[PDB]
Amino acid sequence: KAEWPRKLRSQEWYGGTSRDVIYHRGWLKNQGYPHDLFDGRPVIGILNTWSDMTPCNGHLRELAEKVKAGVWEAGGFPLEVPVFSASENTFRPTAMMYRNLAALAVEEAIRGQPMDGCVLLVGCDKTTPSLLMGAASCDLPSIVVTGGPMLNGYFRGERVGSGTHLWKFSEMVKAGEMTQAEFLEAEASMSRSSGTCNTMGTASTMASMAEALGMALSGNAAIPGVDSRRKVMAQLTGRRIVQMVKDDLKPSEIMTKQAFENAIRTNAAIGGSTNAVIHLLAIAGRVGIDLSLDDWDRCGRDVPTIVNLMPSGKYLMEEFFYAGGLPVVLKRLGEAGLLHKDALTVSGETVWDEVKDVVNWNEDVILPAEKALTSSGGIVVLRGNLAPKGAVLKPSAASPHLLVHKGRAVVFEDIDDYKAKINDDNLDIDENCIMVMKNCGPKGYPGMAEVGNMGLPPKVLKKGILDMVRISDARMAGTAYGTVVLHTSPEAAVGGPLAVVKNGDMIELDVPNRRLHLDISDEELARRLAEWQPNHDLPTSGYAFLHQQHVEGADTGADLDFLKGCRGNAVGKDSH
Amino acid sequence: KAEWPRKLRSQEWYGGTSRDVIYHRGWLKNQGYPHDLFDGRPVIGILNTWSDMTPCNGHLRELAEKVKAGVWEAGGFPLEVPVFSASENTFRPTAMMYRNLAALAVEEAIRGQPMDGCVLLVGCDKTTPSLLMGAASCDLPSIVVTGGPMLNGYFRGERVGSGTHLWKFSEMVKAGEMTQAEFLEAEASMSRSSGTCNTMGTASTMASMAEALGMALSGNAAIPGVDSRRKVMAQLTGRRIVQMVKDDLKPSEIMTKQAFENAIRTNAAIGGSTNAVIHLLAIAGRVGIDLSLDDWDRCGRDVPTIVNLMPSGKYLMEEFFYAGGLPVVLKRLGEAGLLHKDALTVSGETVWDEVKDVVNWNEDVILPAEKALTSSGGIVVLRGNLAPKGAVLKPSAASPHLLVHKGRAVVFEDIDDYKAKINDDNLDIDENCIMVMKNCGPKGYPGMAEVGNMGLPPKVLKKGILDMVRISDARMAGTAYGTVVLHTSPEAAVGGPLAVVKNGDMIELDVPNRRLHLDISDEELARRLAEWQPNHDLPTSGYAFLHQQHVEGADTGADLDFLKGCRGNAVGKDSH
Amino acid sequence: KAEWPRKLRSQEWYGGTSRDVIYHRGWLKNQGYPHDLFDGRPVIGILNTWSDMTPCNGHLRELAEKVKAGVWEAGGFPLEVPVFSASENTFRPTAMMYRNLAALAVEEAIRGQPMDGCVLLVGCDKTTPSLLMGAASCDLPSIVVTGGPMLNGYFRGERVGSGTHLWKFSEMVKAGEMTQAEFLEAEASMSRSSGTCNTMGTASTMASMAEALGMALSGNAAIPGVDSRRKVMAQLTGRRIVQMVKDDLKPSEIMTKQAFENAIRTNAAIGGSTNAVIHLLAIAGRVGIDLSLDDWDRCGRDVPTIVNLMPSGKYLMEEFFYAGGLPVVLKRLGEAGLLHKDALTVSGETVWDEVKDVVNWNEDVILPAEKALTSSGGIVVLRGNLAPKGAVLKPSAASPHLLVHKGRAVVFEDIDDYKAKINDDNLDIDENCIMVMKNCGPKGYPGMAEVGNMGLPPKVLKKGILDMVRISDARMAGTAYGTVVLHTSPEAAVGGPLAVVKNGDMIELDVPNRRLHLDISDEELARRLAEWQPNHDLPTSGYAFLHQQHVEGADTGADLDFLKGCRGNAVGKDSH
Ligand code: FES
Ligand code: FES
Ligand code: FES
Ligand SMILES: [Mg+2]
Ligand SMILES: [Mg+2]
Ligand SMILES: [Mg+2]
Repeated sequence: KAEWPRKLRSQEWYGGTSRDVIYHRGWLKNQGYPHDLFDGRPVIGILNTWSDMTPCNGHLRELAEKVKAGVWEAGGFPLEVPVFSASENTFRPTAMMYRNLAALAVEEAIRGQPMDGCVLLVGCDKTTPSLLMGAASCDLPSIVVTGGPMLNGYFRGERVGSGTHLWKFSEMVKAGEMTQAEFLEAEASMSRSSGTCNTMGTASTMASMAEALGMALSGNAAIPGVDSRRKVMAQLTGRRIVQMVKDDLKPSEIMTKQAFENAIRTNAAIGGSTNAVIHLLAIAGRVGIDLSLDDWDRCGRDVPTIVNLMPSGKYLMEEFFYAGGLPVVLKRLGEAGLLHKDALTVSGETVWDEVKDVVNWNEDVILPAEKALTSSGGIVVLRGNLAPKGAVLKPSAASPHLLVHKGRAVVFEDIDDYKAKINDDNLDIDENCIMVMKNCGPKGYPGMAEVGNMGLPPKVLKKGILDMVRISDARMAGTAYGTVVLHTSPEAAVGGPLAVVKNGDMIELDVPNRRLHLDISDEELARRLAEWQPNHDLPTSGYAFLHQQHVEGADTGADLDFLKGCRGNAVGKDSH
Repeated sequence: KAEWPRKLRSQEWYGGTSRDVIYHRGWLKNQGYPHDLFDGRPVIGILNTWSDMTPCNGHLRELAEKVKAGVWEAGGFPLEVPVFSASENTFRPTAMMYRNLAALAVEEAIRGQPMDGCVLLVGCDKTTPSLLMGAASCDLPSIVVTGGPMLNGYFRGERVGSGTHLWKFSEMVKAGEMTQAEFLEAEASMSRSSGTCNTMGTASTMASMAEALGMALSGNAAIPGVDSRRKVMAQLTGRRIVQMVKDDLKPSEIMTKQAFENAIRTNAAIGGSTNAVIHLLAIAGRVGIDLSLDDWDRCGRDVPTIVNLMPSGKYLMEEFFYAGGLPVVLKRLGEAGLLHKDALTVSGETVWDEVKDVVNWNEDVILPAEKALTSSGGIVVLRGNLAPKGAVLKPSAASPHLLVHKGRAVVFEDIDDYKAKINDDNLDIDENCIMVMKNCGPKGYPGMAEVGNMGLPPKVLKKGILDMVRISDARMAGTAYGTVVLHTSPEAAVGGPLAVVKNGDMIELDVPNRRLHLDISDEELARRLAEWQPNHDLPTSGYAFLHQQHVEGADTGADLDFLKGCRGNAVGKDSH
Repeated sequence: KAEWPRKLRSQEWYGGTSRDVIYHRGWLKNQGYPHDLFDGRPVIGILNTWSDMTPCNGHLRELAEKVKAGVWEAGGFPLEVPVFSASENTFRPTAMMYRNLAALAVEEAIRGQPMDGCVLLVGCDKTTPSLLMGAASCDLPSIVVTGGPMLNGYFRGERVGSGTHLWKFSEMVKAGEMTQAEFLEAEASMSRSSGTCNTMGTASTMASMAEALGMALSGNAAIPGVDSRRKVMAQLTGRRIVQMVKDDLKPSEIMTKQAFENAIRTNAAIGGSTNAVIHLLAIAGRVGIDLSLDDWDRCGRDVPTIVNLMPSGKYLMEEFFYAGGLPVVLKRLGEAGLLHKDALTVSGETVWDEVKDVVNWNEDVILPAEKALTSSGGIVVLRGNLAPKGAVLKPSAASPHLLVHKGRAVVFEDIDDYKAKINDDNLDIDENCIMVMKNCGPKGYPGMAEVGNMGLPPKVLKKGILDMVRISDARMAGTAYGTVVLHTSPEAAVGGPLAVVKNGDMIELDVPNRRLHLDISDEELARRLAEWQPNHDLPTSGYAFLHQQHVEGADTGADLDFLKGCRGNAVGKDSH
C-alpha cells in the first residue's frame, strides 16, 4: 500500500499559501469550514444521483447525510456533489441513451474538482453503471452505496411485484372489472416505498454486480432502501472511503478480470438482467480489462440460478434480503469452484473472507443445488451470419421446445411498424413464425430501448400459446419471460445483416450450439447488404447527433467510442 | 359553520399597521416570506414531536414537509413548531411522568403564538395523548398525523415483533446459545425501520384511538411509518386543516361523548392497550366531556376483539394495514349497533360515511365474528374495598380459571422489594398466591411505570405454570399477557387500601362480578389505614415536586389537577 | 480532571446486554446507527431552540448540522433534541412568563434522556437564560452556541436598527407621508437577515453574558447569524463538547462567583440590557452561587460603557463584530483590574488567556477610555421604603438633571389604566411629575412585560421635553432611553409598597445615594398596606395558575420557587 501521510491531489487546490490556493480555499470557506479541514486529510466527493424526478433514488439525500457522518468520524472532509441522474421511469426516448452522458458528466466532475475519493450513491437502473463508468475512467478510490429496492407491493392481500401486474390493472380499468377509485388504490400499492424495482430487474442486478465486483461493502445489494440497515451501511461506507484514500485502494485494483468473472457467475446464479451484459462490458472498457461477449458465454455455463425471485421465480427482493442476500449466493459459488476466492474487495478483505461464514436463512428463496430453477441459467451468446458480432439470450426464461427452432420471418421495420401490425388480425403469422424487429439498437431507436420482449399477436395467444421466438437489436427489461434474442449486433441501423431480413426468410435458432442463422446464400446476403441505406431519422444537432456519431454496438457495451478507457486523475492546469 | 372571510386570531399579531403588528410581522419576515402571507389566511402550526432521541418519531420531519406542502396548496401559511417529545424508550423514570409536562408545553405553545389551527405530528407512546390533551385545552381546529409503525422484524426467517423476543435474545447471549456477532444481527432486525412498536401496544392503540375519535383522516392508524401512503396522508392533512380553520371545525365538536364511546368500543375490537383507558380519560377531561371508568366498563362489554395481532394474537401492524386497517374494524362495529354512525370526523364527513364501503382483504388478521379471539375483549373495571376508586383488567389476555380466584397475598412494598424477592428461592409462594405490589402509581414510582406485568417466581414456572394473579397501582405495556389488575386506585402512595395489604391476607378476584376484595374486617382496614404514612421518597424541588403535589389518580386519567379542562384560545395581553 | 475512559451516564441506557439495554439501544438503532456508537463514547444532546415561530432562531437548524459534524469528528455521538422556544416577538402575554417553563422543560429533557453533554443552541431573548437555567440545574458539561444578530437594516440609504424606527414608519403610514407600497419596502428592510435584534438589546446582551461567563467559545457573541464564521464556531463547538464530557468540565466549574462578576462588569462595559440583571440572578440561583442585586450594584460601579451601539450609542452589532466584538472589551476590563483574569472558560483556558492578544480594529465603536459614553455605566440598585427589596436603573440612559429628582406621583393602576389616561389631554400632569405604574410585575401583568419605558404625555412633549421619571414593577426592552426605575420589588401585585402609591404623593429619586423614597409617614404606609388586597385577575387553572402560585420577585431573578437550585444528573429509575 501507499505512504500515509502524503500530499493528496486536493492539496493542489487547498495546500499552501500561494494566491492560487487562498482563492480556492478562501472561497470554499464561505460555507463555514474550520481551517484544519484543508490540511490534506482526504476530501471525499459524495456523488449523489438523487432527484425529485428519479423516485427510485428518492431517499438518497438521507443516505448522503449518513455517508457524511462517516467521513467526519474517520477524519475526512465530505462534500456532496450532485450528478446527472438517468431515470428509466422518466427519461424518453430511453434512459440507456443518457447513460454515457451521465458517465461523461461524472468523469469530468471527478477529475476537475478537488476530491481524493468518491462515494457513488446510486439506485435506479442506469445510475450504477454510469457512475462506475465515470469513476473507473479516473481511477480514484471509489465505493458504491446502493439505494435499495422497494418493499413488497400488497394489493388486496397478495404479493405484487413492481411492473409485474401492469397488465391486469390496465386490462381491468378498461374492461370495467374495477372502479376508478379501486384502480387508484391498486396503483398506490405497487410502488409503496422509496427504492428501486423489487424484482430481479436491472436495478437489483446492477446492485448485485457492484457487490460481486467488490465495489461495495458486503451485503449492499439487497437491503430495502427503507430498512434501517441501509443507513448503517451508508455511514460505514463513509468511514471506509477515508481509509481507502489513504491506502490508495483504486478501482483498477478491485475490478480485475477475476472480479468481472465473479460478477458474470453471480449474474447466472441470481438470474440477472440481460442488461448487466451491456453494462459490465462498458465498465470493463473504462478500467481497461479485456472482457468480451465470449467471456460472458464461457463463464456463464453450468451455473444454476438459485435465487427464487421474479421474473424467473416466486418471491421479491425483501425475501432475498431476509434470507441473507447476495453473500449467501457468493458463498455457494465459492463452495463450488466457481468463485475466484482471493479477489480483493473495497473492505480490504477478499470476497471469500467476507462471505465464507454467512448462513442461508430461507432455502425457499435461495434454493439448494437440487431444487434450482435452471442448472445452466447463465446467458448465452449466439453467433452466425445474422449476428456476426453476437447476440444474447437468457435460457432460463426461454421455452425448452423453442431453444432449437427454425421458422419463417415476420419482419417489423421499426417499433412503429410493430405496433401497427401486431394486433392487426390480417397479419400472416402463426406460432412457428420468428418475429424480427429492426432499428431498435443504440443508433436506431435511438438509444436501444427495452422493446425486445415483443408481445405475441392476439391470434396466436387465442390458441393458448405463450411463447414465440423473437429477434431484435433492442434490449429487454430485467423483468421478462420468453425465448428472446437481444442485442443483435451489428444493429440494423449500422448495416448489420439483421437490416436486410425479409418476410418469409428462414431463420434457425440453435441455442445449444450457440447458432443463429439466416438461411439465405452468401451471395443474396451480400447483394442485400450492398443495397442497404440507413432508413431511420438522422439527428443534425444536439446530444442526439453526438450519440448518433459516436455510440458503438451493444457487443462492446454500447459506450461512446471517444470515452473508452481510463484518462487518469491528473490535476489539470490552473484556471488563473 | 362559521363565516369565511373573517378575522382569525393570527391577525391580532399580523393584521394592520399599528406598531405592535409591524414588530411581529416585520420580525417573522426575516425568514423571507411574501407580504400577502400575513393577509389573514389561516396560519397553521405544525406541532412536531420529532427528536433524535425519540427514534419512534424519526421520520416526522419528512412528514412535516409533506404537511407544509399541503398547507401551501390550500392557501394557508405553514409554520413548524417543535414540542416536548416524551419517548418511552429513552425517558427515565418513565415517559408517563412527562406526558402532562408535554401537554402543558403544547397548550402554552398554541395559545401563546399566532396560530389559527394545529397539525399534531405524533407517534411514540405518550406523544399522541399529550398533544391531544394540550390541543383540546385550547380548542383550535386540530388534526392528528400519526408517524406509523415499524415494519415487521425478521431475524433468521421468522416474524419477530418489537419487544416480544427481548426474552430469547437476552437469555441466549448469556446462556451461550449464540455469538456476540450473532446477537448484534438479532438486535438490528427487531427495530429495522423508522416508526413505533409494531404490535398492538400503546402507540398502535393511541393511533387507533385518534382515528376512532375522528381526530385524524380515515386510514391514519396503520400505515407503516415508512410507506409512501403515509406521506400522501400527511400532505392531504395539510390541505384539510386550512379548510378546518375556515369552517372552525374545533376538537370540542369532534370529541363528543359519542366519539369517546366509539373509541372505547374500538379499543375492545382491536384488543388495545390498557394505557388507552388512562389517556382517553385524560383527553376527555380537557375537552370537558364527562367520561369515567364506568363508561369504559359499560361500553366495553360484548365487543369481540377481531384483530389478530400480538400480544393477544398472531400477526403485526403491517398485516393489519394490508387487510384494510382500522376502517374495516369501524365498519364492523357499525354493522352491529356498536358504532355511533353519525359522529363527525375531521374530514367533515361522519365516521360511518368514511368507512361504510371498505373491504376486508385478509380475514386471517381481521377475523370474522365467528373466529374472534374473545367475544367480550373489552376492559373490565373492578371495584371493592381494595380498589374503591377502581382498577382495570384485560380479560382477553387473562387465564380463564383465574378470572375467579381467591388466594393469599405475597406483598412487595415497592419495585425494589419485588426485584429483591422474586427470584430468591426462599420466598414463601405458590401458584395460588396473589402477588401484590405497592408504590408504583403516579406519585409512588414516581410516574406510574409499566411494571404491572410482574414476572412469576422461578419456583412457580418450574411446574409449567404460566399465569398468576397480580395486583398493583402500576401500568402495563400494551404488549403483555397474564391475569393482571392494573391502575389500582387510590394508589398506595396516597393512602389507598392497597397500601395496607399484608402478607397472608386473603384477596378475592371476581371479574364476572367486577369485584376485587381484601378479606379483612372493616375495622381492621380502618385501623391499618389510620396508621398509614407515606413511605416513599418525597421530592423537594424540580418538576418531580410539582408532579408529586398535583398529579391525580389513574382513575381520572392521571392528569395534573390544575390542568383539567379547557382554557380557550383567547389572545393574551400584548407584550409591549 | 476526571478519568478517561470511564462509564458515562448514557451507558446506563446503552451499555451491556441486559434486556433493559437492548430495548433502549435496539430502538434507537431504527434510525440507522453503527453499533459502536453505543460503546460509551460521549453522547451529545444538541438542544435546539429553532422554530418557524421564533424567526430570531431561523438558521439554528443549519447550525445544529455544523455542531453535529464537529461531534462526529471528535468521536462523539450527536443527537439533536428540540426544546421549548420562548420568542419575544410571538409569545403573548410576554416571553418572560415562559422562560421558567422552557427552563423546566430543558432540565427534564436533559436529566431524563441518555445524554452526557449539552450544546445550547440559542438566540432570541429568553432562549439563552432558559437553556442555561435548565442546564445549570443538571450540571452536565454544557456549552452555548449563539445564533447571532441580524445584519444592519438599510432603508433609503441610512442605518436603521431593529425596533428603533418603529415610531417613524407607523407615524408616516397614517400621517400619509409615505405610500403603502413604500411602507412594505420599509418593513422588509428592518429585519432583512436571519438573527436576533442587532442593537444592544436583550439578545445581544445575553449572548455577551454567555461569552463573559465563559460558557461559550471566545468570539461567540457578535458574529452575525449569517456570517460564515458563525458556522465555523458551531462546528468547533461540536468538537469541543466531546472533550468537555471526557474531562467532566461542568457548568458549576465555569459559572463561579468570579465569572458572574466578570459578566456584571461586561454588562456595564457594553451598556447591556437591564434584563441581564434578572437573568443572571436566575442562572446563579440554579448553579447555587450567592449572587444578589447588591453584587450588581457594587461590581457595576466605575466601569465605563465603551461600545458605541444603540440604544446608548451610534452603531449596530455588525460594526461591533468587525471591530473585534466582546474579546476586545474583555481585554480592556483585564487591562484595568476589573476582570478576574484566571476564570476558567469552556475552552479549558482562562478568559484572560483567550482575549489577551486581540486587537481593537475600530475605536469609533469600541471607544478608548477617554471618549467613553459614561464613566460609570453600570446599573444601580435603588432602595427605600418604596422598593424595600430593590429596584434598578441604567444611569447611562438617564438624564443628568433627573438623577436627583423629587416630584408628585401620577399613578396608573395597571397597563390598561396607563393607555386610557396617558394621551387624554385632561390628565393633571407636568414634566416634574413622577409617573408610577403598578401591576406589571411577574404575578401582576402577568409575566413582567417590557412596559416600563412608559411614553410621556403628549402635553409634555409639546414643550420639547424628552424625559420624565418613571417607576414601575415592570421590565424594559434592552432598547430604551430615559430615566426609568425598573423591577420595583416587591411588585405591586404581591403587596409591595408600590401598590399603595396614590396620586399627589411625593416621591424622591436619588441615584447617587441609591435612594427611592415615598414621602409619607411610616404610619400612613402601614395603614395603606394593611388595607391592601390583590386587585388583578387570579388564574384558576393552567400554566398561568402555576406561575401565579410560584414565581418569585425580580430581585432574585423571577424564577419559580420550586425550581431554584441544582438537582444533579443522577439517572432515574428504570421504566420497566
Ligand atoms: S425504474 Fe428506477 S429501478 Fe426500475
Ligand atoms: S417506544 Fe416509542 S412506540 Fe414503544
Ligand atoms: S425578538 Fe428575538 S431578538 Fe428581539
Ligand atoms: Mg431497465
Ligand atoms: Mg408504553
Ligand atoms: Mg426583550
